[PDB]
Amino acid sequence: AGPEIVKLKKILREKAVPPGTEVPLDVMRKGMEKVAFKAADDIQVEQVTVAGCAAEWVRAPGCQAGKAILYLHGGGYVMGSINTHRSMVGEISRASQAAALLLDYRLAPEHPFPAAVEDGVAAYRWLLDQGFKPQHLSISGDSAGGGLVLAVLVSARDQGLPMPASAIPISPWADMTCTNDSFKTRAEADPMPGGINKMAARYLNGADAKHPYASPNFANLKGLPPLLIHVGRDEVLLDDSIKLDAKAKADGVKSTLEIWDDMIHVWHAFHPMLPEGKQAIVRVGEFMREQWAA
Repeated sequence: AGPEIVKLKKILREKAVPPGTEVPLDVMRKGMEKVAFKAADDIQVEQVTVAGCAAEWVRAPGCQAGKAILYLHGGGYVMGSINTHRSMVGEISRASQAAALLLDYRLAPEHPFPAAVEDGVAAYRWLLDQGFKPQHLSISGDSAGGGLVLAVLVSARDQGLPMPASAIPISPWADMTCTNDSFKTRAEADPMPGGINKMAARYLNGADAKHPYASPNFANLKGLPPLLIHVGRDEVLLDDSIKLDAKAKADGVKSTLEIWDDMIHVWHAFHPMLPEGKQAIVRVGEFMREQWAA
């Protein structure tokens, strides 16, 4: 275990609010903004509006003409923003040599399920309409956002939309039931959750937690593009990625599950201090480029 992940796990354990104190949503949202990493000075950003949502084109240097990534941020379907993800998305854009469309999709509880999925699908549609070819496209996201990558793909497929060249969910939350064994077995190692149940409750607002667009681990994934699934060994969401990979394989989809030793939830986000975060970002990008060369 690198000295950085040890130092980071310690820092995160010190920061965390104790088991089952209830942090108000607006407090959680402000907290996340306030501690957001600043994107590198060479990331260029352009504000756009897409599907009635704020968005930024986020462009590292080296980006190729005609390529784009639809990026779906994490935050449990209740928090997160363009601002909280711009740093990490800039790096992914760097690694992939493609611009990213970073979407401020609708959040719960103000906009419950399925609003987020409507927004991702419509953004994908908007990309297609702008003239990006599906083979020049990828979709990626982290956490809630990683589940939403999959939900958008299934929904788009159902609506006759063509599939992109790849999708890359990062530590996806693909099952709203939160019944997976790893919530028990990986809980001590995972410094990043009745908290997550409140998030599901707020997003679902009474909807079936097994609805395929909420919980794509229960979805028919037949026809989906090649997948890279990144997940940390030390996270409560491990089984989400493992079962996602199973479902994908069974449904005929090319899937690559990478379980990173010692890593925590969306460890990519800590790329400034974590060499493994930088490495996993580079890997994300190489895979997008592999699939665009195919």
